[PDB]
Amino acid sequence: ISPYKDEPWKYLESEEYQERYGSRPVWADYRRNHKGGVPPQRTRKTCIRRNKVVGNPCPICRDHKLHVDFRNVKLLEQFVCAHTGIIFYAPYTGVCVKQHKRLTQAIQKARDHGLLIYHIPQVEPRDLDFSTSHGAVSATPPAPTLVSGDPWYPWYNWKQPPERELSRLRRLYQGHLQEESGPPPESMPK
Amino acid sequence: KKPTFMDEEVQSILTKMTGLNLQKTFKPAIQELKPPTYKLMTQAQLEEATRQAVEAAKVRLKMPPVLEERVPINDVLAEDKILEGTETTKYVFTDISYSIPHRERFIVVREPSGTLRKASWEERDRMIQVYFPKEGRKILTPIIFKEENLRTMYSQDRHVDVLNLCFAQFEPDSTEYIKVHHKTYEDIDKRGKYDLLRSTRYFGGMVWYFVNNKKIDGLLIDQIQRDLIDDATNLVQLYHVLHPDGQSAQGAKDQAAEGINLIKVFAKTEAQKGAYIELTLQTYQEALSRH
Amino acid sequence: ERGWSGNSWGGISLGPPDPGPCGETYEDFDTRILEVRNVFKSIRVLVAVGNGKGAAGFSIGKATDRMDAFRKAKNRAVHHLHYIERYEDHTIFHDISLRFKRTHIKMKKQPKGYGLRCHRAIITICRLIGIKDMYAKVSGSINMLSLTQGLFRGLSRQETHQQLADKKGLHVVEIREECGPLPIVVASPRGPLRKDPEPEDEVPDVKLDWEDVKTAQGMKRSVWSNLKRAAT
Amino acid sequence: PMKGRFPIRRTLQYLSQGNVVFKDSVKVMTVNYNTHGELGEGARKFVFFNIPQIQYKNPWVQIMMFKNMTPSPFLRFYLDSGEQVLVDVETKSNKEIMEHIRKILGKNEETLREEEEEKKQLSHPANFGPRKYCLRECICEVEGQVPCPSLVPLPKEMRGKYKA
Amino acid sequence: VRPRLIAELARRVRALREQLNRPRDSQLYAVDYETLTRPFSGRRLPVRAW
Amino acid sequence: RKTRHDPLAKSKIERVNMPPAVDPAEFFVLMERYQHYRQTVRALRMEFVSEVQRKVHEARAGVLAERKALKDAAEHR
Amino acid sequence: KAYRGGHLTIRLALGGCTNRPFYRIVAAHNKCPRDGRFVEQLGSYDPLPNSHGEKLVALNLDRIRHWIGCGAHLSKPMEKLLGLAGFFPLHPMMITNAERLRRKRAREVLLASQK
Amino acid sequence: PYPPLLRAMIIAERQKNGDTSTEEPMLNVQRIRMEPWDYPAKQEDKGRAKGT
Amino acid sequence: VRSSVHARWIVGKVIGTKMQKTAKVRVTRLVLDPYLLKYFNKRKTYFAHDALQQCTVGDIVLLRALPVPRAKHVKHELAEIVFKVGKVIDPVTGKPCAGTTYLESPLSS
RNA sequence: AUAGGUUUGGUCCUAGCCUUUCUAUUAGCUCUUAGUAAGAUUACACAUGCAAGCAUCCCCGUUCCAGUGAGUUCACCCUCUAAAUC
Ligand code: FES
Ligand SMILES: [K+]
Ligand SMILES: [K+]
Ligand SMILES: [Mg+2]
Ligand SMILES: [Mg+2]
Ligand SMILES: [Mg+2]
Ligand SMILES: [Mg+2]
Ligand SMILES: [Mg+2]
Ligand SMILES: [Zn+2]
Repeated sequence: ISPYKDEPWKYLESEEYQERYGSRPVWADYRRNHKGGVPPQRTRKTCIRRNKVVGNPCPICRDHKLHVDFRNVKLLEQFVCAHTGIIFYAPYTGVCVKQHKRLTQAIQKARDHGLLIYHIPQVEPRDLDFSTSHGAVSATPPAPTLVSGDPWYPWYNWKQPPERELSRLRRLYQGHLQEESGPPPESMPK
Repeated sequence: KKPTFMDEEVQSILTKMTGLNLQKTFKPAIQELKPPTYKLMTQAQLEEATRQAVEAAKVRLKMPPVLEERVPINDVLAEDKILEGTETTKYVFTDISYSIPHRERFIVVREPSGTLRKASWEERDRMIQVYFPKEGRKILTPIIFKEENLRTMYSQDRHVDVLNLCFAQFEPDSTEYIKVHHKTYEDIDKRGKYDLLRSTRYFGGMVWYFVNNKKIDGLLIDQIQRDLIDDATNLVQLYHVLHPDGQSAQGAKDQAAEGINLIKVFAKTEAQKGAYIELTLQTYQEALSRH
Repeated sequence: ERGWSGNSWGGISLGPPDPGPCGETYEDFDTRILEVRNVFKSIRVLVAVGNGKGAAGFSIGKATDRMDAFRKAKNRAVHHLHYIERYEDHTIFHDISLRFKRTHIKMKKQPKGYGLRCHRAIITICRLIGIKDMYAKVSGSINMLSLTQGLFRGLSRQETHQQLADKKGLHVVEIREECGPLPIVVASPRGPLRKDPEPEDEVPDVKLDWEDVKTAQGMKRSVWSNLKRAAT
Repeated sequence: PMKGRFPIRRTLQYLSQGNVVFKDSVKVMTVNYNTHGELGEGARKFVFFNIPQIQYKNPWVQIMMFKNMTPSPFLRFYLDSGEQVLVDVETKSNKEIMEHIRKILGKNEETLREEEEEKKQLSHPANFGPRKYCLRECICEVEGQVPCPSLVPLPKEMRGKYKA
Repeated sequence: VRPRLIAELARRVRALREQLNRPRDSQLYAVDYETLTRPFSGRRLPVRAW
Repeated sequence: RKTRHDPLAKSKIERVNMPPAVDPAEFFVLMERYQHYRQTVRALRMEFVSEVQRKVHEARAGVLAERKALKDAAEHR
Repeated sequence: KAYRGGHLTIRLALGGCTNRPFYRIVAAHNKCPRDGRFVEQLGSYDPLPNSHGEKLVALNLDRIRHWIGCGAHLSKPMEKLLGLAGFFPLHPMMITNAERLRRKRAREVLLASQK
Repeated sequence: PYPPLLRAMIIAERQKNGDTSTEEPMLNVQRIRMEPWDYPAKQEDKGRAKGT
Repeated sequence: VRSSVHARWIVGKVIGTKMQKTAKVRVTRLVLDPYLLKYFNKRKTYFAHDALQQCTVGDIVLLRALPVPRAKHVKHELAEIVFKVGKVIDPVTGKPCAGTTYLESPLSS
């Protein structure tokens, strides 16, 4: 149980944090246990599995007072390069994959909320010409059928065939006839 | 006629008023870094390099045009009532022919009612971003442009970052662009942070807004306090040109005011806080005499 | 804390050097073990000391008891300090290629935040010196004493920007991509400025290293390069 | 280290630093130069430094060399029409030779810019396909569109298993 | 490439057989009126023709 | 799919495809609609064909192409 | 490849994933596989509504006109799409299907009234 | 009439090229003669069943 | 569209004249080694129609593609002789020369 | 490769072998749910059922799609020019 869960950043300005870490990042003294001189290229999935911590928890998981929240800006700054603004990959600080994903999401949210500083470049305009006189962005002259309330083409509308042609079709397709259809409803029934 | 923002004379005044600080224009960027290179130079070569940097800064500080808000697009191409009720969602058709300006590009909508109409400005911008993606722009509006996040950005004095984001996201003549730029200018005016925009390409637009809205008192005060008297006088002249029928311009003509006299005439005629303008000018003159 | 390996003496800190008979204290200096060897019995130790502000040295101590060897090496090291010049107090002034006996060292100046991507002994020595951003490649025989000697020789024989400006009598102007075309004058001669420009060498006759060019062109295919590693 | 004097010549950066892109008429370059004699020094340097760049930018043009056949160095260009262009390079520097040949038979910057713009048209940003040819594989990579089911499962109502 | 002569031989003999076995209209367009099938091919005519 | 040399399935040797039933009014209206639609589409198609041919003409023997060629020749001379 | 006859046709090539279809409008030889070799990509079509409740169709109108003028045919779904865009007349079968749907809904309403 | 989008594009092209004509664009079909589907075709071009 | 022969204009050295009215010419091109990024000479033999039989072994000649091949391997015809073996005329000054020395001075004219 | 281990009474050099990293197949032991992607070792032999019709007769199609990797510079560019679409 943390008293800082509601308001995480206070923990970083509390004295206890100052004795524990001082001015150095919370991951400075971590060293990962592995075979060989070349580490594995991915960190462990999660240091907390079914509410049980591993023997060597990562910088975020060892200290339940450290809360990964987009408002905890001073903590998130410790996981971003101050010279390039790039989020460190997980092996760099040893954070587990789960906490690395959470930190990435928190950093992106803090940047989107304007709480975390990042380089915003100056870009050129999209359009060389800003005129809005073309017919694509203006009013096209209405067509006569549109103003008259008529369909664009006359054959869009149903026209009842003359009875002679219908009898001709009935002779041609005798024995394979469906019930004759009348004109459709004027508008779509609901 | 009344001068436009892009007039050569207005452009020259605003260019000189903006200034050119090479250190601020070419401040180090926080980005992926590479090892620097080194060159041995004489004094002449160093001066040539400095002039080339000044030219690059002039290109960088080119002002965005100030445009009027675009009129909404409400145009119907056809109404095929037969299609009414046969579809539940609208169709958006974008013409993606490469060699067409985006403002001449036909983008239409077939609604469930059967109406074939022209796409609105917001739909046009969204579709252009979808099919011709521009670096820095997002299809969905970023939340940074909400009131609270803009207030946070202003609290951090990141007005130039806000304007750069606005330029990247919105078109110059869109409602959102105008609203965000106006809010930034009002914040700068209310907390007197004009120096944030000096040596950038947004200073001219800020000055143009202040002049057309007749609130140049704060900027004039800042320029006097910063000993930029030429800038203050040019601001008064530009104000007179944009408002040639105002009592300030008539007073200047009557009194044959020139130089600081223009500022005094403006302070007595059309200044919301002319008393403080007079006080600051008097202090500046005393300091100049003492120095 | 452990060293380079669980059972290895290398990399382990020995604490500050003892107060010397001269009467000086060395509380700001840190000591690191670079090698411990059995001499056939006695013990020979190679240690390095450094204050993290450019002053650093190394020494060998021989004794029957290991702790006595540590003390001898540390005390002798503090009295044989090199001063290492650092560009902006984070890296070296230029690329340094050297050969000491059969060991080759290629060191590259790097921007801030790059880190120490170097042989582990080089990482230890650089941390003692105060270099924070550098690349280093060791080739030939990997002999620890030769590595230390060559490293210190090369780092002590680097020419600063001010030295180059005084030698050539010209402004040393730095160009950074993140700063655009702005020219940053990093050094100016104390004496007069030459008015004749440097010969614009159309093609310099420099000795290039095949590995660097191969890396530049994308023909390097090593599965071991650019591997994710812990912060150093 | 890299073998030979001036190894920088054998780097693609140097090879692409060339600025001579010949018009379609040029088919052959014959280069007559003298190994000894100060007046031909630039010509010799032209052979040493700039021929690799010229060939790199013009892979289909036949470049051939001739040594100590004439008292003076010169370049000869054979065009598709059968015309021959002779350029005396004696007393000239190699940079001057480059500038001269660029001026007389090299495509101007404007034509190269139109060629680059024509190239830009082939890779239409709207087209969807393999990353080798297109910016995006699928419309599901566009924000606001229905995402890939590999990453975000579709609602049960949109899946044939629970519609059948 | 080893020339393929059997292919040419097969093509020529097949062409010859075709030109010397051209069916006549009486065979091609005969019909069985009980089953409404072409005896030449065995294919049935469409229902709407029956 | 099957080839011409694959035997017919025994399950469908006695299968006769029966024609669908016809609604006379819809059938007649649909025939007229297809006639009008196809006339319109063929007109549009020949306009597109003529546009393509005209673009080829103006790309080969057009005035602008001729002037560009003359400019190139003049610069070469 | 060489085919015996055939022609170019502008059609819809299906990509995407299971339960998430997406179409590329391509001019291709009619004998080629559906999602195989094509001459040019003339646009795209997302049949699933997006977060704005829109179906997105991109049409390279210039190139579509070029290929129709070069003798390319059109598949029926492509013709219906072009009719919806207003580039062609509404296809006869869109109109007929609309009328059939109107009649079916009218029958359902009459059933409701009868009950 | 032209289809709605084609009509709009034609009018836009005219207006961009400076023309202010209000005459509706029209598609000519007197040259397209609707030939009935049951009109006799060319028996000379038709094929013949192959012997087998 | 003027010829079916790929190589239209090529300069080479005559290495054979043992045929009737046909010269065997050696053509060198520069090919970039993909690994070393150095240019090396690649040689190709061409047959050029010499109606007048004016070629001598060692002279530099220019060949123009025929409209169509006149034989299996004869696809080009001698447009001119760039450098006659041992009888070179300096193109720059127009004077006969022997190697790098003038046989007759330019000032003689 | 940022390298490491291993020859000797001992030091230095050279040199092989191996370790550390990332994939794929198979095997041992162990495995809960959901979405997606991919899926004989064998050009060895195959029971069985399907994979080509359409259409007022003529014609058209079954020469495509689908499969495999046995053989192996028939694939790309230019010239010329049939068949096919318009
Ligand atoms: S790749 Fe687009 S839906 Fe899967
Ligand atoms: K048929
Ligand atoms: K094979
Ligand atoms: Mg251990
Ligand atoms: Mg070894
Ligand atoms: Mg299959
Ligand atoms: Mg196939
Ligand atoms: Mg033909
Ligand atoms: Zn963890």
